[PDB]
Amino acid sequence: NRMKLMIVGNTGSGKTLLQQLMATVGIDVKDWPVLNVWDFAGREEFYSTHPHFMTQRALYLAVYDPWLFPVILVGTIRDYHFVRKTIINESLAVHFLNESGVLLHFQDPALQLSDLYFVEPKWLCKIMAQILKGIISRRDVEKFYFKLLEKFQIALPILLVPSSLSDHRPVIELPHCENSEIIIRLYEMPYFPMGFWSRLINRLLEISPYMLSALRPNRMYWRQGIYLNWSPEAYCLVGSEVLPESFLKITVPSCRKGCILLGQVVDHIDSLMEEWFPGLLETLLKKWALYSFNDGEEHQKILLDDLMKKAEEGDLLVNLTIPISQIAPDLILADLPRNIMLNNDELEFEQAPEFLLGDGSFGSVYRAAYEGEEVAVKIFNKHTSLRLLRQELVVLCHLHHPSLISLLAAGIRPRMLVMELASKGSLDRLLQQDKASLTRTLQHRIALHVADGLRYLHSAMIIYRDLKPHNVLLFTLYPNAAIIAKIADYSIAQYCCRMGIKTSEGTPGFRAPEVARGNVIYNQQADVYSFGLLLYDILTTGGRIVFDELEIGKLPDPVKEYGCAPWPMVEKLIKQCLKENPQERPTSAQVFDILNSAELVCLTRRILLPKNVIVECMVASIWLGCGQLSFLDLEGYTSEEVARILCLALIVSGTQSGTLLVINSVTCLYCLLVGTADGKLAIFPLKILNITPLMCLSESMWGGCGTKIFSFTIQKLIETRTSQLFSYAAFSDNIITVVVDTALYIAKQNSPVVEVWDKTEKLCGLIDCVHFLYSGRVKTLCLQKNTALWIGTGGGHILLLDLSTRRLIRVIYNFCNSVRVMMTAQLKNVMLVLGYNRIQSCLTVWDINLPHEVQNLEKHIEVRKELAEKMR
Amino acid sequence: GKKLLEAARATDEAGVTPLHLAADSGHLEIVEVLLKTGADVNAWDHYGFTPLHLAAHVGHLEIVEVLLKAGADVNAQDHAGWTPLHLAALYGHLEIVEVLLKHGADVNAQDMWGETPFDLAIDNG
Ligand SMILES: C[C@@H]1CN(c2cc(-c3n[nH]c4ccc(OC5(C)CC5)cc34)ncn2)C[C@H](C)O1
Ligand SMILES: Nc1nc2c(ncn2[C@@H]2O[C@H](COP(=O)(O)OP(=O)(O)O)[C@@H](O)[C@H]2O)c(=O)[nH]1
Repeated sequence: NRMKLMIVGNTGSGKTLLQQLMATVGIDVKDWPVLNVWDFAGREEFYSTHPHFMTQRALYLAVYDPWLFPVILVGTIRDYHFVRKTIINESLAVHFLNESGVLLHFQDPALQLSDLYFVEPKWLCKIMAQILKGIISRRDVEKFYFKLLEKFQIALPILLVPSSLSDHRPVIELPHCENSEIIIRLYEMPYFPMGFWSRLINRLLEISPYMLSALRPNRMYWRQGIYLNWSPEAYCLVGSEVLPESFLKITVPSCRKGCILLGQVVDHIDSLMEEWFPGLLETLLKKWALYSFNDGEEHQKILLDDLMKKAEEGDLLVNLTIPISQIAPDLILADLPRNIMLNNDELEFEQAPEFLLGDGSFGSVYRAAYEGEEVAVKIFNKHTSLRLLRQELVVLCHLHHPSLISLLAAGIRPRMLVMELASKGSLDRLLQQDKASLTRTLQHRIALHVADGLRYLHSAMIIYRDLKPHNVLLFTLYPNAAIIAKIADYSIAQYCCRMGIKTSEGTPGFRAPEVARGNVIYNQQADVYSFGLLLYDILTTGGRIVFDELEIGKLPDPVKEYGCAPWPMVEKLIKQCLKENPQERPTSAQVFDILNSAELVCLTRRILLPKNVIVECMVASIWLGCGQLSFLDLEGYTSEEVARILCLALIVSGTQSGTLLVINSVTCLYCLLVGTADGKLAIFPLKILNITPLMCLSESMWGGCGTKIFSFTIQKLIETRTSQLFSYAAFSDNIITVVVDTALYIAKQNSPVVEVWDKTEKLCGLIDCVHFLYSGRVKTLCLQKNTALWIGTGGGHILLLDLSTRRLIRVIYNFCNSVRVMMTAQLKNVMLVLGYNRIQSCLTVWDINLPHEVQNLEKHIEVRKELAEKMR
Repeated sequence: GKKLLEAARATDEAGVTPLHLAADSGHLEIVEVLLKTGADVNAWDHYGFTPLHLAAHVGHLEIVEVLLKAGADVNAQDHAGWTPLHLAALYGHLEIVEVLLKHGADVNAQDMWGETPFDLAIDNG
């Protein structure tokens, strides 16, 4: 049984007391039998990092000649003493070791150090303090690790080192010194929490480029203030002042840009206090507004709550009269872009249950009309505040994306927040009710748009935290539309800078495992698990929705449990999104990149055959080859020896011996046609058309025996060796496949060139499969009706070339290692691709609309990109 | 201008040198006069082949000897990771196989699929 014992107090108090119990830098950690003491430093420079080393198991001694934000007080509150028996009397796997004090470790994803355990915690406390006119560069302290320096609010990257800065405030003579020219906001606290000014300064020099617009202002710091300066008409002076209490003073010009800056600064200060110092808001903190009726007297102060009550009715302050928009332009939304401003005469709504659209845990969304068009209005509940509306407007303003809901006008009198109306409702209703309209294209588009919205939100330094099908709204069910799905309900959306987020919010069953822990400082990666859950729901339609315990993740496979059609590259994405480690999950941009591919959409099946099985041919239930014969049910494998086997045609088989059999050296069977290695062409024995090895046959009658093309009774013996003038004679001199639509597309043994011949019996062009592209040698050729030519190369690449312009549509990535045989079958027209992995046989089923889907997806992405550009 | 490539047939977009065409077409005199001119015997095109590769592919052992006396690379890997041994054993060129292994040929070269020259010699007689 051991526990810590903190000895805290001001500098010079005597913490000369611990030694008898048996100026320090950082924290002194010793042992005292059992109790491991933690002697803190009373000098102000370490106060910022002092809170990071305070726990509940300890036995804090307050030594006096802030900290309190089993404590006993000793002079040099469960007890009081003046100066060992009292301490003993009053004192009566990896995570548990941290509390004891054997070693320190932080499992929170924000610090990004969950894979580094350091023993001897006393070393870290000393090292965090040896670095401390406070300003230094990286090379200055390298000669006397930098991931901990910025993660403890000790050396911010600009390195500021907010501590040890000049305590003396300079003589800052602002412009617009008159009362009617500046707005002053006062925060009064009994004391400044430790690290409060460091955290505030760090937050303020991270939004400065975006506080007005991206333009950087001029900045000054004195460890208890910061002056941001864009122009004489756009500045902000946030600093500490005195009058027995602690005052935080904010000064801005009394103009449009000044009001905008004041709104941004108060919003960020409020969010900072909510996230990191909730004790002040439990009230200890008083907020005042400074006003003067004339421009000749001292300022008078009114509490922000009284001013809010007065602004609830009318926008004027009476004694002499001042408009509230120049005292507190943040209570009434005067700092807002002013294009989204309510026009209550132009709004008609009734707030009835039949017009209800949903709920948002802080207000109800209703159907309404605003400016003569159908809209959605989120009436805020009577137990709410202006803070909730302002932090929703934080995202609903300044952020415009095609995948994010659009705001039109906002009010304060009813706190209304008029938005745009989704034409088709939410995705939850579609999943639970309209199960037949969810085509694969619509599912992919919904996923793509949600991923795009998440990516933009994350890029805008915002975490969503509530991603469910209820928050996804559908504007159309037509798959070829630019806007289909959007994201709404930003009630719990909060700023997420490079400091993490502590409060745990989110609907159970739709949140990442770390958030549900409730004691971790997480980041924007918590939304990736929510997106993975949403993708699982879309793939399974109703699924698990129609809970929380097994998603924090023990989810089954989507296909077997709910009987949904297989969706390869979507199940894989779900698996890598549903990772217990946030660092292993892809980002939102990476998720959008993974989803943005037509190979994901058009890959219908992927069947893995047993290992060490080699396939030579296949026909469509799909009969397989290998003397040995196989069969597959498009899954089930049945194999037995019957004779190798070279060609199949239904079921007639062909072996490399001259024996053909039917089950209820031949090289080509077509439908009956027989092609041997000598040149003979049998008919099924009606006749023989003996002509070295005949391996090709096509009709759209065409074929090829050796290096020559025939037709049939042989019509046109088109000799094709005479092409060495173009490409190598090695390539020019046997034909692998013959494909004809209007010309003769010919592939040859180990030849990366697909010859084109006219059916004038002359060459019309060469197709280089290595120019488009790793072995580019052609193995298979396939034709799609007036759409494209499918080329299976020696590697795992499939080239889609337009039949008209010979242009490349797409090179299908290496799904497997070598395309063996490719054909089109009737499963829904599909293309059957047989590949290798050298030896693992590899069968893949592709939708026949792969080129069209590639073109549609690229056009869709370009259209959405132009829409996103036009939004801003 | 690039009007010499056709002469050897009877660089470029692919990157074909007239020495490549001379070796492939079966012309030994053009190869001999090109070596005297000071051409490149280890020049790779888009396909990744070298004059020895084409010479082994067609099956002209005399051209193989001429390019092996000029100081070529006996074991060179194309885009598919193939060496002249694979091309010589794939088309049944026993004399070229014997000639190649006398200048330091790697008989255990693994292509991008993992096959050795013996594999291609056994899978195609
Ligand atoms: C079926 C019916 C339902 N409908 C809707 C619309 C909406 C909706 N629209 N705009 C919104 C903006 C915000 C919003 O915040 C949510 C996500 C908190 C509910 C909902 C909507 N949400 C459900 N249903 C639209 C009509 C035509 O169709
Ligand atoms: N005369 C006198 N000096 C004291 C007494 N208690 C503490 N001190 C002095 O106060 C200093 C204590 O420093 P300390 O608190 O350990 O530094 P800190 O840990 O950085 O706050 C010592 O140097 C002592 O000389 C006392 O009772 N009498």
